[PDB]
Amino acid sequence: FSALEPLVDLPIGINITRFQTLLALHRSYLTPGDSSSGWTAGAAAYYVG
Amino acid sequence: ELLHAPATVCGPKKSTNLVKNKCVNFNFNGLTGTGVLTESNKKFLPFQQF
Repeated sequence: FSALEPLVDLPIGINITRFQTLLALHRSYLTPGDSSSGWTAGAAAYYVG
Repeated sequence: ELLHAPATVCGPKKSTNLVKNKCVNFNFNGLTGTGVLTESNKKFLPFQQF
């Protein structure tokens, strides 16, 4: 069991009906380092409810 | 200009001197009440306010 605590409150007035997540891509000299095959997604899992 | 967003500019609030151990009318952050203030041992969580 885990209890979640408030962090921040925003006063923005926008309306939201959709959203998306942003991921980090690793580029290095061990890979081609391009947008075709040099990217690596690493290890990560996120669950949506 | 006022919009659907909540108002965020107004006259600054004034903090009067605290009075202890006497039945006094009080207004803490918009919470109004009539009672006697005393020092309390119980500890709140940081985000909790009352």
